[PDB]
Amino acid sequence: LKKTTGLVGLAVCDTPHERLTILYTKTLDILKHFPKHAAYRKYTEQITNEKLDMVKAEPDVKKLEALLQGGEVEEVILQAEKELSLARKMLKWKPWEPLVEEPPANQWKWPI
Amino acid sequence: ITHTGQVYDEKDYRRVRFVDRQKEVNENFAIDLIAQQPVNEVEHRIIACDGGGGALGHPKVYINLDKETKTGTCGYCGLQFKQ
Amino acid sequence: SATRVIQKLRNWASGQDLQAKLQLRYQEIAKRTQPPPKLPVSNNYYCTRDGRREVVPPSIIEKKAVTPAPPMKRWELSKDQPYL
Amino acid sequence: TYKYVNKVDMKSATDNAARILMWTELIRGLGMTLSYLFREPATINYPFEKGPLSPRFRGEHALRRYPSGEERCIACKLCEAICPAQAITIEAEPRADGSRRTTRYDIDMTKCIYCGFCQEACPVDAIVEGPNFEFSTETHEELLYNKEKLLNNGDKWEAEIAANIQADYLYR
Amino acid sequence: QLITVDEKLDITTLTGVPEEHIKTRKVRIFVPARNNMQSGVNNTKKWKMEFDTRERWENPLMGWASTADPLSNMVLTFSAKEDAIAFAEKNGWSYDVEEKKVPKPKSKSYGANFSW
Amino acid sequence: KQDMPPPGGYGPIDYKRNLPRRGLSGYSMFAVGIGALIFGYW
Amino acid sequence: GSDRSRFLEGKRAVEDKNIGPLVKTIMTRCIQCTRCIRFASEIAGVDDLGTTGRGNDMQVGTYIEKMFMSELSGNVIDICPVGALTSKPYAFTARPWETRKTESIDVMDAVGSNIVVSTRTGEVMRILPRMHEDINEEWISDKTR
Amino acid sequence: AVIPHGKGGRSSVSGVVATVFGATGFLGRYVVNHLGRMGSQVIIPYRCDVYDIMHLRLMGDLGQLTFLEWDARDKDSIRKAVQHSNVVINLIGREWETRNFDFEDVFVNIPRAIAQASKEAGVERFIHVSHLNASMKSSSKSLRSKAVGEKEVRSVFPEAIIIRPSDIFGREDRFLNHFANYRWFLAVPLVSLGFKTVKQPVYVADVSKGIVNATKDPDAVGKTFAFTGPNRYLLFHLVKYIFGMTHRTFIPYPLPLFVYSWIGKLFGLSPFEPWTTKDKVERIHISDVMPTDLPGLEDLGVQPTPLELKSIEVLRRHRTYRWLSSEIEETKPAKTVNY
Amino acid sequence: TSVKPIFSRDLNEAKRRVRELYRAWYREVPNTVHLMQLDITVKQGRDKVREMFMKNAHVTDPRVVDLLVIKGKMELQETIKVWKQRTHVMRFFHETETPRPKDFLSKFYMGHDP
Amino acid sequence: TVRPRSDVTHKQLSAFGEYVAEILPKYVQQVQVSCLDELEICIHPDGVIPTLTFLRDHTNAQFKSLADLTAVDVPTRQNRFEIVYNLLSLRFNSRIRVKTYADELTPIDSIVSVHIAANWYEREVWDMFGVFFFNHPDLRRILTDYGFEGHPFRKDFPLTGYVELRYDDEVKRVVAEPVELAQEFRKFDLNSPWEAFP
Amino acid sequence: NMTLNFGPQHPAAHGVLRLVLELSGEMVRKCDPHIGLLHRGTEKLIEYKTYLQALPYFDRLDYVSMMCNEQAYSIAVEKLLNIQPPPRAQWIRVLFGEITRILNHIMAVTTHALDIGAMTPFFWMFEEREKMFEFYERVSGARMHAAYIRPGGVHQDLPLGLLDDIYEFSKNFSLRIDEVEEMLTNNRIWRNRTVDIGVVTAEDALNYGFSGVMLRGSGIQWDLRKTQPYDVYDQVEFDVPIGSRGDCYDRYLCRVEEMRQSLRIIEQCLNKMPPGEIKVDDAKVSPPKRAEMKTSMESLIHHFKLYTEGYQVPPGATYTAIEAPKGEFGVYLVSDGSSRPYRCKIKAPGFAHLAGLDKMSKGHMLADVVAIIGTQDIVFGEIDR
Ligand SMILES: CCCCCCCCCCCCCCCCCC(=O)OC[C@H](COP(=O)(O)OCCN)OC(=O)CCCCCCCCCCCCCCCCC
Ligand SMILES: NC(=O)C1=CN([C@@H]2O[C@H](COP(=O)(O)OP(=O)(O)OC[C@H]3O[C@@H](n4cnc5c(N)ncnc54)[C@H](OP(=O)(O)O)[C@@H]3O)[C@@H](O)[C@H]2O)C=CC1
Ligand SMILES: COC1=C(OC)C(=O)C(CC=C(C)C)=C(C)C1=O
Ligand code: SF4
Ligand code: SF4
Ligand code: SF4
Ligand SMILES: [Zn+2]
Repeated sequence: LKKTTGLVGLAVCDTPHERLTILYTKTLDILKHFPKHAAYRKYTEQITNEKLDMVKAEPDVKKLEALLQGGEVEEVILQAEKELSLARKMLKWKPWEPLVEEPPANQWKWPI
Repeated sequence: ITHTGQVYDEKDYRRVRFVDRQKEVNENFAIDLIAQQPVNEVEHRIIACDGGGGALGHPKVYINLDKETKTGTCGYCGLQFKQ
Repeated sequence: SATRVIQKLRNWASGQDLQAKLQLRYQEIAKRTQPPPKLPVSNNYYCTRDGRREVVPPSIIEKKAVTPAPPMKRWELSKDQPYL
Repeated sequence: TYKYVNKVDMKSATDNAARILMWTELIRGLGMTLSYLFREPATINYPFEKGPLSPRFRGEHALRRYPSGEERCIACKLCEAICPAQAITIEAEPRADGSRRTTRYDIDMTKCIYCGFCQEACPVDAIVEGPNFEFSTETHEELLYNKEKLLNNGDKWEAEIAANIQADYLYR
Repeated sequence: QLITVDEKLDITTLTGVPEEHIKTRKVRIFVPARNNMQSGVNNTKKWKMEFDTRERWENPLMGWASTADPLSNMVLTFSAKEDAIAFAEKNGWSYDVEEKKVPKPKSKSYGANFSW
Repeated sequence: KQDMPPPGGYGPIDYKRNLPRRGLSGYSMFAVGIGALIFGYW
Repeated sequence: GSDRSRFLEGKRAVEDKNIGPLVKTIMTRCIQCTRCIRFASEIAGVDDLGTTGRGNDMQVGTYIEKMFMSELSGNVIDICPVGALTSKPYAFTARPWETRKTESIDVMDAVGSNIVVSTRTGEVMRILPRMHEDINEEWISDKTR
Repeated sequence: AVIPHGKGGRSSVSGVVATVFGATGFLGRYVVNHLGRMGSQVIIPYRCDVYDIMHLRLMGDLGQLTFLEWDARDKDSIRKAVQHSNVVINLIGREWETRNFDFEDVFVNIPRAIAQASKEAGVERFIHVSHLNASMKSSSKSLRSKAVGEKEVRSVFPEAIIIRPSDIFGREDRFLNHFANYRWFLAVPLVSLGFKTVKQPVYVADVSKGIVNATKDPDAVGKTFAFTGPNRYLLFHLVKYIFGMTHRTFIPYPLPLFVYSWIGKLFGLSPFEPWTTKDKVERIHISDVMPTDLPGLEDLGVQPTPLELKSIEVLRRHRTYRWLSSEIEETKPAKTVNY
Repeated sequence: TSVKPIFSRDLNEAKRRVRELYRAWYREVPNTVHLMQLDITVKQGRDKVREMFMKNAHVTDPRVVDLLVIKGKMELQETIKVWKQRTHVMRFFHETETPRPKDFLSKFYMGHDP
Repeated sequence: TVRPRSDVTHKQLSAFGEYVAEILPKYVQQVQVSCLDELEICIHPDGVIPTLTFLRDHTNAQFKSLADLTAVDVPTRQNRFEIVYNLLSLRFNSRIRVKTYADELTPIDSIVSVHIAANWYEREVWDMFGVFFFNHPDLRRILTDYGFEGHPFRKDFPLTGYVELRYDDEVKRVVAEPVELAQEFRKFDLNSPWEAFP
Repeated sequence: NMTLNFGPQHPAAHGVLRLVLELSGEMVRKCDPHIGLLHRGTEKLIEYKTYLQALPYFDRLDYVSMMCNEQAYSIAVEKLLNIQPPPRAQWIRVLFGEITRILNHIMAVTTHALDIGAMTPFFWMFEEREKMFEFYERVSGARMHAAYIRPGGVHQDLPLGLLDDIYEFSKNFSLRIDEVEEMLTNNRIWRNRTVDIGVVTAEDALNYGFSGVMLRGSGIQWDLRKTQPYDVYDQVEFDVPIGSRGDCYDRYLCRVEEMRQSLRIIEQCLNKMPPGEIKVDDAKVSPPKRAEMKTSMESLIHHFKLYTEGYQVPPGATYTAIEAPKGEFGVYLVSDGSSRPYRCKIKAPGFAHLAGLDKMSKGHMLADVVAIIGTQDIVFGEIDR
């Protein structure tokens, strides 16, 4: 339908509902290998779920967009695909671990 | 010689500067122009001196012309006031 | 001030009314020496009106995910001129 | 609010080829420049009709003098402590009247920025920044003004300065 | 990773300071003293590292003060003796630490001047 | 007193484009050309 | 203090007197803080200074014009927070932001009093005391200033 | 203020004011650069047009260099130039004799007058520059004249320094160049094929550093000097060294000085500037000098710079493109002489 | 004490880089003289290179030698390319600057500064 | 004379600061919403690429643009330089500051991978302060002279440098020269000694 | 390939670009712009100067936009002090900010053309710019680097005749825009030189930190005057002119529209400017009035201290961005309690844009690069700082 998503690069994607379901569903999985209680898994699975929840609750694109509160769906996708890449990247950097090293003393006192 | 001296000694090599040239020196010395002014007689013990102006003159200070022995001189205008 | 023919030359060639919008200031200009102006100036304790001292040192700080702020409302095409 | 800026029947197709082949659209520009040789040039006769200025115009510095004839500068050092280009050196003494005046004053006019932070800080209206702007020089030394190229300078434009001070004092 | 080194961090070869301004120059870590002319003690609380005073001469043409000491207007401000000695050693300058001089407590009483 | 908008507003300025569409049409344009160009042949 | 003024009335003025060739008392500046009177009486034992008159008319000075001649005299300058009485030689040669301040020692006398030499553009403009609890505790001699 | 009060460099001062008269040409632009970098005032008397004195304005600092117009015909121009100086330097000298001035004037009469006023004004030093191997009856109109003057200078203002430099090489020279220029006209028509005549050449900076050191050296008073330079080279070899370094073909076809004298005459006739002339021709071929006993650059403090080193800078222009990029080690090696 | 390595772990390891730069510079000096029409001789320049690589020859903190190489390499890049003109490169030779004397009597005799 | 401010923001952003601190506990050392209503997440230097990637590519925090990368130099602190990255979210109309600490000899990673805007800013931080960025394509002087020695914005570098330039006729080139200034820069000790009541 | 950098000294290098280029025959293989040719050290010098005596550093960062650069600093110093400018001052800053956007765009559109080869548009508009300078000269005193938008307000009130004269200029300026409009918008020659040259895709523009008309030209919706409003822009109505093809022409068309939209904002500011004073009335931040300092002691003390020492802004740090005509201009001012700043990182819309030149000008010939620099509106003062 939509002739052109405003942004220059993002090109109109037919089957928005489909592309999304796949990207969102893949993500809901990559999060699985994350430690049980890792904020990322706990929060990103809270978001991806709500969007997959609407991606399948509403079949009109323009409508869908308002719900996902993103830009053109061609964007909601661009983002869904990047979170997946962060999710893969996060599972390696293991951000959930305890702090690497506390700041040296007085490394954050501005009126010095 | 400027109102503040500055006259170069004959030997001073710092005199070449003015050769084929001259010396910018103001002929109107304020040491004398202010002396060529009438002591402002007043009735009151103390007097003001806005610098002959409001916002176009100097900050306003009150001078104590209390002793005829001395004519108060506003530190800004150098105007002597004769009680 | 130009011969009407010459100026109709510039109106016809330009395609636009040109006596109206002059790039030269004849009487359009405000004259100088505007009359002098008079610019506009209790419980006025500075301790109540302290912008400088009002600021304080930076604050250092099941659950639901929170965005930095509510998503930006998308703008809408201009009513007067949607496309130019 | 956002606005898009850049977003066939034979009638249209011929019209397009009548504006590409028998160029008709570069002609709407040639008539556009023909519309200007017949207008009055804006050029002012420069040396004889100098352009317009304002009483606020900041140019060559000058040291005003009290009408009486007493220099207004009382060597506060409230005008090099603000001069951002670090241009002013005003070494002073008691002048042997007991009064307080400069023995030294200076601007290096090759460092000054004509910002007027010296005319608005002076609590006495001594240093001003006059409406000169024809004081170019063939040498570097003629721009390092001393107290006597600023005081007789101010002994020159005082008829022309005071009108502009009196004209803008209220707004300041 | 975590290689071990056994020396001060001599960054003198990374600073870029001409040798003669890193060799013959003595920093003087000190907590500035109060301006007797005022009684504010807010300018005597942080340790400063100022450099030696070299030639301040006169420009022959205008009589201004001229100088060739690039590190003349330099007054680095630290927050403790420890952090100033560290910086000077870090940059290869010689230091002359001066201990702080806080006024000792002097007991003051209003009535005392009424005794006889 | 203080420079302030003339009471009742300054007035309306126009800002939108006015590049004025105009011109002969194509069919007409060409027909003068060829008509000037057959006459050049006769 | 306050951003503005509400004193729309007339100011007072006192009469400049001569306390010596070292102290310039432009005492219309005085905030009647009686530091001078005390120093003159508790550090220097010269009780020549004193308050005269009551009401707003109180004038802090020497009732008869007798110069304040004593060593330790110049300290009054440093101790009067107001610039009512200040130094006459260093009258108007400088202004403090410019003065570069180098901390050094007194060589005029053998007490070795600590002092700060205030230099501008390379000539010394004033020497004022810097505090050493043991040697000169905030005071310097009339000679070494 | 003869007390230097500053770190060496511009904006310092070494406290020696100076009148360097010939500071419009070749040697004086370097003297002002050293006296100048030495931060000493320099009252540069110029009879030229200001457009040609600008190149001097940056070789100094604010106020260091002062200019004023002087014409040799009239004094008071010499007088006011030397009025506030303590040092005086004489560099006046012209190869040709313009219709208005003879070797008489530019080398004797004038230096005399300058020195006259110099002593009159009280200047301590009258550094004067007469040519090396330049004595009376030296069979060249100028050199002879030059020495005559050396006396006049000594007589009027005794206790004067007199430098007698050897041929001076360096950029914008008329020594290496004259030889280099031969490329344009035929080939080097050297006399004696360039052999039998030896020349010691010294860099302009070496002479300039010497004059500056002399102005400030106490023992230099009343001392003549010869700035010979490091190596003595036969003329044929030096023209061959100019070539090869010039990277243009060399042909030292010979001819006699009587003919050559006649040849330059015509070149001298040129109204603007003789490309060469009898006097020049003579001072090139016949002129040859062996220094014997005169304090030198090293004595005054300069290590004479060999011509082997700084010859790129003055002949890298005379090469055609495609050779311009040629480096030094490539240049045809030279060789020195004793004779 | 422990310190992260910038690029090399042991001084020896790093020196490997220091030599891989010396060589580079050495093999470049000839090129520069010709390209930038400099006047100094290949030998003369190559001397300078050693001097510098030598001036820094006393630090033992690998991290510092790991850092001077980089700065060092950067200076080649510019010089290898002609990003630097003659003026820039020739500045390594203090041509105008009069070398300051060091003898005490030679300094006492001039300038109040040490 | 007291800023018109919205408390909604302080809270909303504070809440995001806790969100980021929970999502990345390993690298964030301190998070604080200043009273200017702006947010600052202070991260260990090792967290430079992780923390910025999470912000560039997270649905609940998209911070697509790098406003700037700069390094304050507090000489006292052991780790003097304090690299600061200011980022903007076009989607949520909010901005964040991630600041980490780097010493003279300890390099921090380069975010050119995360944002290509940083390719130039990181070169300027190296030229100005001397911080080195690991695996950074083409790090080299952006602003200083080709032969400049020393990092200029360091607090320990003299305002006016050590070298100046002039044209020397004798050598016909623009030669450097130890700095001699005709009027030293009067350094004004303007700083009151009576502190303000907080 | 062939390394022929654009000219450091060039008739069209915008002053000081070197832009070493690799010439693969006619086309340019790669560009490596060598900026630094105008790095005066602005950020170093500010640390040694008090907050008032540093304002001037700012009007000299992007000399085409004078008063908007200042408006950033002024907003940054105000936020650190927690003081806000008086209502009239805020309208005056928006009035002067829009006059600067018209003058920056007249600078950018007309100079782009002379680089392309169109010479007359520059002359017609530059006379219209001298009229606008006169407005700066008749309010500040200078035609440039006015130093008028100071912390707390403007330095002085508008002269008694300025708003009438701004109406007369704005009344007739619109014809001058489309006169340039007819000259360049439809010409075969301009569209071919500008259309489809330096296309930048939307995500790439955000990633490269373009943040300006370069961001909006590609269709991204962001102005910073409607997203994060400053001053009183929240009370003025305008339409952002976003783009669709993110190319030179669409970017040109956007710049011509913003000039038109700015006339709409200038129209509102003249119609609705409030009676009031132009600078905050706290004398501890904005100097006291000339009459007050000469009659009341508290004002003399406040004038003496403010001019000699300074505001002494409370310790903190802020990044404040305003939509400068080029793009987002931001100052990261770190402040100790002292009167003089500690750091002032000037984010220059332009450091990011010039970085994009190599990506944007790929597969393009030597002539296209001249258009690519022209469409970034880069002035090297902001980039070099
Ligand atoms: C049926 C009868 C029998 C058959 C009769 C013959 C058949 C019909 C012939 C019809 C001819 C129509 C006109 C054809 C000649 C005109 C030139 C032409 O063909 O146009 C080429 C070019 C078009 O430009 P563009 O839009 O880029 O098109 C290419 C797109 N890839 O145009 C250009 O862009 C050139 C622009 C160059 C700059 C021009 C600047 C303006 C010049 C104004 C000149 C004014 C004076 C002209 C007259 C001079 C007389 C001496
Ligand atoms: N290789 C050499 O050049 C050698 C030179 N010398 C001696 O050193 C001195 C300097 O040599 P150099 O500088 O090359 O000579 P120049 O030909 O360069 O002339 C020297 C200066 O004298 C000025 N001058 C010439 N004629 C007159 C005149 N009639 N009146 C006033 N001024 C005049 C010239 O300026 P203007 O343009 O105004 O005439 C010129 O700047 C010479 O006197 C020469 O005898 C000695 C040995 C070798
Ligand atoms: C915008 O950048 C540019 C300048 O700076 C404002 C110029 O001065 C110039 C040169 C100015 C003229 C009038 C040729 C050019 C070409 C330029 O592109
Ligand atoms: S000029 Fe005005 S400000 Fe500068 S010193 Fe003289 S009086 Fe004080
Ligand atoms: S104008 Fe600005 S710069 Fe020029 S002197 Fe007055 S203050 Fe210093
Ligand atoms: S100390 Fe200064 S102020 Fe206090 S009373 Fe004595 S004089 Fe007046
Ligand atoms: Zn008065």
